[PDB]
Amino acid sequence: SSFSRAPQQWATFARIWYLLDGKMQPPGKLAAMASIRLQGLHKPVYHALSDCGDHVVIM
Amino acid sequence: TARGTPSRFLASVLHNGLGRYVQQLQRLSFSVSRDGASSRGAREFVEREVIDFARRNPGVVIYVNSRPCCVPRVVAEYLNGAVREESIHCKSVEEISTLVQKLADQSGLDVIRIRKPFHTDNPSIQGQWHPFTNKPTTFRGLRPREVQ
Amino acid sequence: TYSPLPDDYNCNVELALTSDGRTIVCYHPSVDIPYEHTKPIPREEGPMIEQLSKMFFTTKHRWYPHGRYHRCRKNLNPPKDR
Amino acid sequence: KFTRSRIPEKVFQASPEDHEKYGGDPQNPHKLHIVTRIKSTRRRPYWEKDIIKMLGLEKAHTPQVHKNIPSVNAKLKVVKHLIRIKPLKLPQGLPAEENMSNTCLKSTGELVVQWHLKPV
Amino acid sequence: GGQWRLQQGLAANPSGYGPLTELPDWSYADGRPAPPMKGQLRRKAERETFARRVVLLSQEMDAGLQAWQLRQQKLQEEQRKQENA
Amino acid sequence: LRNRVTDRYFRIQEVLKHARHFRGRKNRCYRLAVRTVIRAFVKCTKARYLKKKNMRTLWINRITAASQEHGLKYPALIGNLVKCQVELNRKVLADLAIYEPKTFKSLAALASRRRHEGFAAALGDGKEPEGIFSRVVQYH
Amino acid sequence: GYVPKTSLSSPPWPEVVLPDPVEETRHHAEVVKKVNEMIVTGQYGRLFAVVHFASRQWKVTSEDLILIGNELDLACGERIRLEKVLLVGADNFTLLGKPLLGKDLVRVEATVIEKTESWPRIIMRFRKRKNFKKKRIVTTPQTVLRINSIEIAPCL
Amino acid sequence: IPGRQWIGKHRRPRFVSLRAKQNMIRRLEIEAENHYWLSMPYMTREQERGHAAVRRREAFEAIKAAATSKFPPHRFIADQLDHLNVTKKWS
Ligand SMILES: [Mg+2]
Repeated sequence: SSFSRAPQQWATFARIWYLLDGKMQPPGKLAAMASIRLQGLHKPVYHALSDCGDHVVIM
Repeated sequence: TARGTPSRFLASVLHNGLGRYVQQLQRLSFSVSRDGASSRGAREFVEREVIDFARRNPGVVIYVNSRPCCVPRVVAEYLNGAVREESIHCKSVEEISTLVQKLADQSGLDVIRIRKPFHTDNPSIQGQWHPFTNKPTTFRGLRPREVQ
Repeated sequence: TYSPLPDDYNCNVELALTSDGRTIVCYHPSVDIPYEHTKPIPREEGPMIEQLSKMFFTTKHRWYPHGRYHRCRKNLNPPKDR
Repeated sequence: KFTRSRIPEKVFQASPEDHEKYGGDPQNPHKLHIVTRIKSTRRRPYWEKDIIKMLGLEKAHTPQVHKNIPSVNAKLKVVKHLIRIKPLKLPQGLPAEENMSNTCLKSTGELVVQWHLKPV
Repeated sequence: GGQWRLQQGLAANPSGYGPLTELPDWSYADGRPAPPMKGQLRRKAERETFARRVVLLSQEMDAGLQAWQLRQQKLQEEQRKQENA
Repeated sequence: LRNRVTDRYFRIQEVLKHARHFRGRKNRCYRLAVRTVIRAFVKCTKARYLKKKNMRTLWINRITAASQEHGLKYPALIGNLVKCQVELNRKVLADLAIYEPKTFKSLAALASRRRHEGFAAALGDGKEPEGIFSRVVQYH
Repeated sequence: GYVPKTSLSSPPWPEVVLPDPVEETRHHAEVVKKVNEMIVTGQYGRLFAVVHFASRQWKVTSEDLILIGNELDLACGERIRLEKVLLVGADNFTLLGKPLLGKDLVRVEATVIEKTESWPRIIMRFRKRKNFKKKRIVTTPQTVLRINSIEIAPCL
Repeated sequence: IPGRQWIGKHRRPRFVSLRAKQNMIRRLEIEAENHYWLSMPYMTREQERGHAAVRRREAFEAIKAAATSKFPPHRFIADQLDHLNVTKKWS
């Protein structure tokens, strides 16, 4: 808390980069983990209009 | 509908409930015909209950104009400069006494669609969620797949 | 020894019932980031829409303009909150 | 054809195993049912749409005291698939005219005759 | 989750009976009690006519048992007051 | 024509004031406007049942998002906040997760303590004394 | 009754040991006394409350506004003590009832600012090919509360 | 499916999940309890005879007396003369 208006808004809706190792993993259990993180469905600030998806990097 | 009509947020005028409650009507203005059946109830409102009303709230200054009109109007002016002109045409005395008490209770803000049913100005106390709450910190700030 | 959540990231949660058993008192002071868990501060329309799509990771479609109908339907004085 | 259904008397003769599963007494049985409709009268024949009006069960999930007599029970045997029957148990007695305005019917089926909203 | 509330004896809906929806929502700041809610006056009136129905239907059984307990005795002394002369 | 309609202009503007923000000729031509202004009003009242549906689906997706941050699933949080008689609804629980994440971390700690008290009561069948957070408060 | 270590022999969740209930109530007395001392000395700052007003639950802080969709038969300006507080929280502690906090502990005040009506809000019915078309415009009455203070008292 | 998926000779098959099996089973257990509580009446059929005939007969008499009291309402001179008030003026 105690932020200004503009850096508080930036911190909440910032996009985060997730790594996700795909070695010996099924591709559908990686797809469920990625498409939650790609939608923003892991954030409590989630809305379908707020455009709060993150970046998932699968190796 | 709501996509046709404007909208606003739930507010008050000058934080109307924090220190004291300021009555938000300034004026009521009645045009009431002396001869006319359309202002039959409006003549009985002035005769009976406008003197009981003008003592129940001494901040409202009431003007009864009494000119030959076909439609009697009531022109409620508020503290934020808004004007809500309504008609009391062919209304009984019990129907003007609630129409005027409705004009006293409300503020001068528009009766357009209110977006949220609440208004917090400090919505967060423990600090609003950002992605780095509920995420533990690694040693030395090392991101994944970083050796040094 | 027991902790219902791994009190490591957000705050140190301690749950407690009062002696009547009617209110639940939760005590949670904020955890601080340690000093050793930080880093020191280190000290044409076609090609331009391909350049911003690579820059902001959006598609090409949101950089093309819109007509006069959508441009003047927009509320340029929108209601503000908070 | 599709007719009304005569259910035999064998179905409504409770076994001594049944007195152990549900907490009823064969000798000294309960006096008042608590009837509650839990299925719709739509897609049901007209002889069940009218019995439900006779017992007052037009609203779903609204309880209704009915006597445990073999004439009320003949109407409950028609629409037993629509309703849920439980005994009205009375821990304290039936309410007097002083305790009439402080009653509450609980979800266990019991009618408490003193209902404060304070904990124990 | 209302199949747990039915085991504790509460209403399956938390909006049923209990302290949440039967206590007064507000009071005056000086401490005078509020006039009762229209949904509490309507519920207490609907609970009274339910309890009046428990009192009415239980007495109609108990008075109906005593009438059969007298008619089966009046049938009985009719059998014994003809067995003479 | 003894009495023909003199005020037909204002009956058209009763409909055409609702159509001003449409597309095509639905904003101008009255014959095309009433079949859409009526249809814009039926959708306005049929979407009072979908606002309450789409808000609760949003609250469930914002509680499920925040309970996963503490390792809880959504049915493991709602199901065990009821068992502690904490009758918070979905609107506040989705607005506790955004604006007060320390209090939401305490509700995820409480719903996981009651969950572990539910398993330990279930593996130890037979009469065992109840858990500490599993004791119900009775009202009479 | 021993099973060797395969993958399915043991359950996959970690075996959680629940702590002893005689030492937990002693630990619960330490946590309750810690938070109670924060109420006496004034360690808290801004409080928020979750109040079960009319039919729903409002997350409520001080100096805010609430819009309820019914007339409250009050005068504009009358201070109102909202009962049924069911969660009170600060930056460092929260108290949450079962299901309500006591009236001895919290006191949430509220004024009444305005008693408006809603915006004119249409109800239109239509069925195709049936000449079924109804229109109705309702304005539900509304009231606006301004929460003045969420006081807390050391009764724990 | 040849025509109209759910009617006719060849329909598309519908199958019973664990939802639909458990939904019928917990409705079958409300029903088995219903057969229990209807199996033990408080009175036999000869004891209940006429036990509420005095209340049933008085119930109909109050419907019958409400039916035979349908008549026009009273017409007052203070409803006819109050229409003179539409031209009530000031002076
Ligand atoms: Mg076909």
